[PDB]
Amino acid sequence: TGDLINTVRGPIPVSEAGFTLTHEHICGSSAGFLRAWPEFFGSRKALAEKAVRGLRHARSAGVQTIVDVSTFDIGRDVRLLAEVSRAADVHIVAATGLWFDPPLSMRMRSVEELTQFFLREIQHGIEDTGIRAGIIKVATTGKATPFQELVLKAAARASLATGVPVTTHTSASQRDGEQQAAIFESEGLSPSRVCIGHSDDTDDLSYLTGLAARGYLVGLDRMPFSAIGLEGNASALALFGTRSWQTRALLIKALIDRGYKDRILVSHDWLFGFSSYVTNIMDVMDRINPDGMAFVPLRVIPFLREKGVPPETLAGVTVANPARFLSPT
Amino acid sequence: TGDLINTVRGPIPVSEAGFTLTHEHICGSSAGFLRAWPEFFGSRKALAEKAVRGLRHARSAGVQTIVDVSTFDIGRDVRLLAEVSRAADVHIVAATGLWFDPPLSMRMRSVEELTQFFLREIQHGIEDTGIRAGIIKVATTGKATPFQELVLKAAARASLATGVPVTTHTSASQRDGEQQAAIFESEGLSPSRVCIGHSDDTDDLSYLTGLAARGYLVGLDRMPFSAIGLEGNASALALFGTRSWQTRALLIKALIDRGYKDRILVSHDWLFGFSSYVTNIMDVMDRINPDGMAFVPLRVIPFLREKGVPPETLAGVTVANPARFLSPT
Ligand SMILES: [Co+2]
Ligand SMILES: [Co+2]
Ligand SMILES: [Co+2]
Ligand SMILES: [Co+2]
Repeated sequence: TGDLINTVRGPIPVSEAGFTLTHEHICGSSAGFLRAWPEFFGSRKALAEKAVRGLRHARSAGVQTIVDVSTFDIGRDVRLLAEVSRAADVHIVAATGLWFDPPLSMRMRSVEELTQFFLREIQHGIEDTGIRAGIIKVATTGKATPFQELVLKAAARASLATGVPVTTHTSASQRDGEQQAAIFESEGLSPSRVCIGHSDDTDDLSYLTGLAARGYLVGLDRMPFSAIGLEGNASALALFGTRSWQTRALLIKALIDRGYKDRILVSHDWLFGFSSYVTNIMDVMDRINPDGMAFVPLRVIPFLREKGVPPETLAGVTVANPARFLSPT
Repeated sequence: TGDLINTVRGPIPVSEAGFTLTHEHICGSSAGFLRAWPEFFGSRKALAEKAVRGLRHARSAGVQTIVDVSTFDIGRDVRLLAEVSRAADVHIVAATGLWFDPPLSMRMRSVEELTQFFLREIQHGIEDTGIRAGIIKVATTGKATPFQELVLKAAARASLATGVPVTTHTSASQRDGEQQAAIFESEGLSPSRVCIGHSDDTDDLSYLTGLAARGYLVGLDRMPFSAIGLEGNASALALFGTRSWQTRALLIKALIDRGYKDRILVSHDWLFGFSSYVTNIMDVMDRINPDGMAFVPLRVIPFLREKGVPPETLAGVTVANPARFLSPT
């Protein structure tokens, strides 16, 4: 009791986070896009209603909290998050940071300037809303660009000043986590404040256990993503991969079997609208996974239980790990 | 009489546009940036007050209308435009289109989809404001990227459907106007609906008269830009160039002397905030040109008169040409 996390509806006790999905999105978009072209998603109203239905379904499956890791450049709309959070009765933690699509007004900034931006969103509020970010999202896609080095350093500095955790996008197959870890540590950030995400996009357990041994959280956060059965759809193939959800889920068991149960975070990287990729990618995704953000509790957790993972361990991963991670420290 | 142009304060008669600067900005930024980080500009209030002072000064010098060619990806804020337009009593024509910093949500779009977006902003309104664009801004920086080819085609289609003109950013030294012209003509767009901009960034009159002979408007729109005296400032050097304003202004006379007075549009490409480049570039610019958007009427027009250009010709360039260009056709 006593520790607090900021959500889009205000502060909540850490102990009320409960079953938490730590890498999710209401909408994958771009800054200003939902405002300028809402008809892309049918309408803003259609998008919100779809998100409320999806979050209610996740709620019914036992999900109490999601962390929406949409940054500024993912077109995070904190009013949308608040509306759908309220309607579905699911907590949503908003993010600051920058993903891999920053515009020039961000790309021209120094580490100091980026630190001030991230601190604004954490300490003051996002835009004019007073809604505070509870996490900092960063990204590389292979070796960090010079700008990305600054973003990661600014993320570490903002984390150190606020206790708010950092979570990352990687190209898992390129083992980005190792360089991200080196940059974060160069700023004196504790590995326990860091989740190396999209880590289930690889089966390289040497890479994954290397990180977990150093105290990093390992985000196995793309559980439902697979283009098996869709190999003729080139865009779906490129984004989803050819590994099954069971193959992804097996990595959760693999880490637990190797002593790293306390270092795992599990999620879907799901969304209810998606404008930053090919048109109608949302229809493809909805066909593959109509369960949306209930997929983890309905499919993954029972798979693991049937493979012999004890319920206390499963509770530790889905409840205790996100609580420790999100609790500002 | 009778013909109308849309401004941020609503429709105005074409004949009331008067002395018009056809390539200008209130603020050079990025989508969502002013909303998320207004302190970058001191505050939104500081930015608006600065813009009102600048536009009042341009007004006192005889400027009646500016065309703000800020697109979505330049972080156009149509409420800001309306506020400052109203306070300074200067008409402002807003833009649709895309510049050279589109986010992924735009970059993944087809020509058809981009056409619908541009048509929304022209025919329905920008965001939820009902403010309609009166011009379509596009950009290349050398040879068009595949995406830029789509943007230019979508611009032509939107122009053909609405009569609204198209205006371009070029890398003038690379003669981008020739390819832009070829793409526009491939869509059956009339050259009289097109301004090839930043054309005063080059002294290649073979290139410029080539375009003017085909019926294109030639935008000599960076009049005050020079890093002469600043050669030690690398960023200012790269963006401003080493040619004097008088050298730029001489191109207006050169085109008039070659029979092309009706094909010239003159502007500054000025702004009152600038986040898409190096920090404090606005301070450098304000030192070079404290006259801001009054520079053309105070310095350029008298220079031309003293070089023998008749007042009727100068009136034709600054009043009749923008009227014909902006009048939907
Ligand atoms: Co990602
Ligand atoms: Co994501
Ligand atoms: Co330009
Ligand atoms: Co411009």
